[PDB]
Amino acid sequence: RILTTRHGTTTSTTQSSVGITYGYADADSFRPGPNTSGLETRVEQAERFFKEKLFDWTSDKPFGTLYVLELPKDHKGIYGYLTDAYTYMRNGWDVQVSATSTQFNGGSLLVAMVPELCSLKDREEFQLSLYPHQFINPRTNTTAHIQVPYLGVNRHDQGKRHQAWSLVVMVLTPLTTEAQMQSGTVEVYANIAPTNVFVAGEKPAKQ
Amino acid sequence: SGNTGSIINNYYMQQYQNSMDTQLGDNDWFSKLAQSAISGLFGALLA
Amino acid sequence: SGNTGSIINNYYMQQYQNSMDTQLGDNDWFSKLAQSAISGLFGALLA
Amino acid sequence: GIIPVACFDGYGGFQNTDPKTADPIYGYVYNPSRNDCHGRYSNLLDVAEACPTFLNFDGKPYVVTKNNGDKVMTCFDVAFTHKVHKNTFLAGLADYYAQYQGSLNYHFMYTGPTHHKAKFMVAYIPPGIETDRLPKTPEDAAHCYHSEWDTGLNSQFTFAVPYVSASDFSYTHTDTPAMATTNGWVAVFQVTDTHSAEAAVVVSVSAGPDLEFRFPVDPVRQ
Amino acid sequence: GIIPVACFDGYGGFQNTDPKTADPIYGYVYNPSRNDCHGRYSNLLDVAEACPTFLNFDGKPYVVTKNNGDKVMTCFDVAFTHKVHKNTFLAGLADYYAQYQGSLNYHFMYTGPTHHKAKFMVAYIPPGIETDRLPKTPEDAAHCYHSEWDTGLNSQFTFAVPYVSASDFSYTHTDTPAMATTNGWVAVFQVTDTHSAEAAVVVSVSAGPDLEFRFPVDPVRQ
Amino acid sequence: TTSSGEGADVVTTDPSTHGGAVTEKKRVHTDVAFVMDRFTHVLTNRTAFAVDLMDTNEKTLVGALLRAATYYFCDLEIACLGEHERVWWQPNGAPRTTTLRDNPMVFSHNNVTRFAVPYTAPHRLLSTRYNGECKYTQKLPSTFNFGYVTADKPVDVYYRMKRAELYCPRPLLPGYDHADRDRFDSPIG
Amino acid sequence: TTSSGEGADVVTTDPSTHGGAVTEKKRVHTDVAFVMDRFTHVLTNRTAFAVDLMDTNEKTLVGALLRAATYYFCDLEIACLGEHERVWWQPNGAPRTTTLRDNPMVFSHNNVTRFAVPYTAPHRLLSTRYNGECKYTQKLPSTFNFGYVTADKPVDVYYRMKRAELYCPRPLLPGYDHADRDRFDSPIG
Repeated sequence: RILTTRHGTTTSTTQSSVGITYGYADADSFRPGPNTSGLETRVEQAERFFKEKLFDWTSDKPFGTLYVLELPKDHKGIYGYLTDAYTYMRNGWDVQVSATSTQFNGGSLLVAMVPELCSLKDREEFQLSLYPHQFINPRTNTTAHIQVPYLGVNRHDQGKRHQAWSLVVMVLTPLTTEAQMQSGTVEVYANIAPTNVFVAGEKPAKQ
Repeated sequence: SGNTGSIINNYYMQQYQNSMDTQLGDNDWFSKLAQSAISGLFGALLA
Repeated sequence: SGNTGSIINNYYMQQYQNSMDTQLGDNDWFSKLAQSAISGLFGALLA
Repeated sequence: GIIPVACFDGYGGFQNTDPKTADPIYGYVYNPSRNDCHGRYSNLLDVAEACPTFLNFDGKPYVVTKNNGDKVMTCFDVAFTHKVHKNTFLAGLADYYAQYQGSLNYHFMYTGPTHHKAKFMVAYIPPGIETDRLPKTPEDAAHCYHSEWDTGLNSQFTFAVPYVSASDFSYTHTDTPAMATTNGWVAVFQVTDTHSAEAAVVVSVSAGPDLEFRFPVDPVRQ
Repeated sequence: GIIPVACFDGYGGFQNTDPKTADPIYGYVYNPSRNDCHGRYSNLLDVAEACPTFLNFDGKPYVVTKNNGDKVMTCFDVAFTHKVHKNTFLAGLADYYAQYQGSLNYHFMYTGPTHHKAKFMVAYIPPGIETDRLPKTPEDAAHCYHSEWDTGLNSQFTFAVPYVSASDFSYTHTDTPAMATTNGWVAVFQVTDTHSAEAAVVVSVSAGPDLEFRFPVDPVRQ
Repeated sequence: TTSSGEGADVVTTDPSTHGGAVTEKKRVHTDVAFVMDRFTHVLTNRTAFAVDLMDTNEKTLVGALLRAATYYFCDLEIACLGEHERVWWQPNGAPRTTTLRDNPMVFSHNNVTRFAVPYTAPHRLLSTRYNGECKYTQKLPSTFNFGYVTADKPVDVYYRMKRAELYCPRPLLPGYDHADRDRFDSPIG
Repeated sequence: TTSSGEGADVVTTDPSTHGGAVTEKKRVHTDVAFVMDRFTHVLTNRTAFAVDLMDTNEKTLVGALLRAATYYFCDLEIACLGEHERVWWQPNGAPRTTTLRDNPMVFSHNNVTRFAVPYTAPHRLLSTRYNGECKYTQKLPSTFNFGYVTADKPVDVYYRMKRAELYCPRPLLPGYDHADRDRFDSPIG
């Protein structure tokens, strides 16, 4: 089940892939709108992988433990420059999550993308599968690969400020290590890249 | 369309009764998602 | 014409509802003026 | 010359569900184009089918595998008001609609270690007329419409629960006086009683292809 | 035999914007012919496009060229409520309409002596998310969507201000709580700082080809 | 886009000059025939009155846009409100009388009285302003009206311009004053 | 019907696996356009109010299903009740004023006032929830509304979604609590 995803010069092989999970649309497809008057310009270089640790995942953590990750997040790359140079901006995310572990470990993650969450009520977690999602079972895959189009009330999300997508990872079942190999902690990384970025309304350079 | 219906038709012009839509030129998902389902039994069915 | 509209039509005859117009026989300007505008860039455009 | 007409009593009162539309104020508004606005769903049962949601087993969706006998990991009603369904999207959708028919689907995803192995069976018990019971061993549940699966490379197992009832539709809400279920039980036996140790089976539910709600209602809660 | 009919509640109240027309009194009036009555305008945006009106720079439409540094002859919001637009026909027309979209046009007519020469640049600053700023030198404003012109035989220069915003339409009136503009600034730098002496640049504004107002409103003033 | 401005030639450049396309919009709410066609409030608690159309408040949409035009043509629709039995309407040029008979008349229905007044004034066009020897180095004549309504009891009155045709544009001004702040800043619901 | 669950592939098996046929049903009452189209009660004894559609009670059918969706599009129909002479309606983005004139207005007929409000908000879609820097490790902006109604006297209010289009599903929850008994058990007429 090998799968190799490249964006820009960056690549990401994975041999435990269970397949891409498209959310809400088979493919992101921008169309020009009245609101930018055609001044918008696509930028090739923004579309690259960048990665960040989410959490160590121990057996100590019970059901329903959450780890949200607001997107876009602050970043040192070109994408983090465009939030400073250009005001209005548009992108559709492509996200991997990886929780490498011995297959003798037992447990499961529910990684999912929630559009525009302000808060997530305690009762509400069971419903979380309505959102685009995949499961991380150590006995099977160690890699999830969600892919979503830009979503929002506005065709161009304001730079910074509003965050359309948030990457939530829930501990669907507690980790178990009956082999007692330790193991123990299982680090969970994410490997995220923008797709089909567009920018409009350049603003004066800092300072 | 929706919970509306009459043998006749609305007295006022469509321009007055409802906001007009505009194409992006000078869609449904969960139907397709539900139709993507594989009810076919996995493995070698027998008997 | 104007903010009026119905699938049907006005019950009374046009002679009763509105004053009839008369031709001077036994027009619009600012449309033309706005259409006279020259958006074409002046001088030798380059790049 | 005036057209005769006769206004009637009992007609023309305000109705919150009437087909007829209201008289317009503004005209010629043009809404912004919604082209390429992804994710629209035209019917709630579609999202009910494509998006399974987890059951409430004492606050935790999974059932733990156990060493002591018992063997009945769960034994819950096929009724939307039951506490197990309380977090599910279907119970929340059918909290409003008055009646239904058609099969449910239950997804069982094993989650334990790859070396750990287990065998399970689920059984659907038709409504009684049952003095209790319900059967507490797999040998007893074998007689019922059941299915049985062992863990392997393919973790998930989808058991479909048939709609068997005397009436073409059955109430979603449970009537206050009842000493027995009107839609029947379902139970999820483990079948070997030697498990060192723990393991877990995530459980979820989603509407079947043929399920159908009818009559919206807006009950006062509580 | 009488036709049944049901009068409804909530209908038939007096409405000041209703499509339906009133019952006639007189008939067969014949209005005098209006042939060869010149100057009719069928739409207000036409007169808004063909007839630019002057801006209010402290009571005087022109900006004076100046010797001391500064260089920012003007730096005003692209918003109709701004004091600069206060005398303009567009601010007075959009005082009524609730929303708009589309580009504005600003005309800059140099008025100084034929031997006097100058160079200017205008720049459009997108809405922020700006801690201020705004840039006070041309080198700083160069990064922004700008244009630059020097005086010559052809005096007038027409700079078009793009409609760049997240929403398809944007309010004409400014909401009471705001610490920053929602439609962005525009600024008109001189670019040499040696001008003996005076000179002046008349400024005016007129709606662009694609500008569009929507929703008439009649706000109570004050 | 340099061009001589002295000739007062029309110039309208789209952002295309900077590479941004802009499709033409077909505006409808800016249209005269659509905007002017509304029941503007004009006057309160008044019995007899001339149906002069300049009685409209100048801050209202219809009145302001009406004063944005020098000449105008309109069929009219009057709508009285408030308790009254009936409303008479004398066509333009009819002699004034304290009593009325046989002149066109409308009884109220649920304290509302709507009816359509045909354009009546002899002039081929009315005007919002009239230079009658009012020369200055720094009022409209009575013939400019649609009639003369009288009500049995004092009533609120509404006018609704129909088939409106405005001629020869005149300035619009915003009604609001900016006070100390150069940006007016107003509340929005 | 074993299948990998990690890929979150949709799976829907009918009882055919056990030899029982099940014909597809063509559900209509589950349909969005049909369900959302009703006069949900929203608020009582209130004069002026914004026509924010999130004022709907969350336990009502329309409000709950409305919160089951992240984005939505609706023409609207308002129906006021209770004694009042008239109801004004300011379109979205119009400045607030204590007095009102010439703004669209409807007199009551038998103490009921129904009228259709066109979708007005500039955004191509509204949303029931909006992540405006509300990050957390554990309110919607004013532009999201259909207008601003004011009544002459306080009135009950109803909203009726029209041409409803819900986007991006969100969780529904039952309102009832089971208390001591795991099965909720409720009375039926």
